[PDB]
Amino acid sequence: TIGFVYELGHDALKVHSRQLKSSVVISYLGNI
Amino acid sequence: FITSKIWDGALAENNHISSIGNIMYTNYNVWLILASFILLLAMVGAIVITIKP
Repeated sequence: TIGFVYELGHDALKVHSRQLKSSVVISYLGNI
Repeated sequence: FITSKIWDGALAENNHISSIGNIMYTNYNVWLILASFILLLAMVGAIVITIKP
């Protein structure tokens, strides 16, 4: 059963084969 | 080749699968454990060398 857990945990059958946080935030500071 | 019957030996015959089952988990279960670890090595090994991690 542990070897089957290894099979499932690593997904050698590609269980997850098929599959809007933005890295940019902008801040306004105003006039110099 | 000559063959005859026995009666005390034929009280409750086991099929060959039964006779194997009577000893392979009890008297010789070290072999079964050894085989299990060999099967476990094969599954982990064959997987590790073939599939993209």
